[PDB]
Amino acid sequence: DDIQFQVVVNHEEQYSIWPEYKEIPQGWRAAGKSGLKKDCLAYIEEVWTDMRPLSLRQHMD
Repeated sequence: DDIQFQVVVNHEEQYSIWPEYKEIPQGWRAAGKSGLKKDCLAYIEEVWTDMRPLSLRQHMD
């Protein structure tokens, strides 16, 4: 850690980390957490508990 990351989320409500210094790629947006890698990873673990893509949840539920 020395690099600030942002947690990013796509339209399927899947999460990744992305360096703050880079432009967020098309199809992704800020998910509401910036920080060191470990803190971003902790956040994703906290919030991503149903790992089915959103469209799969919609089809199954």
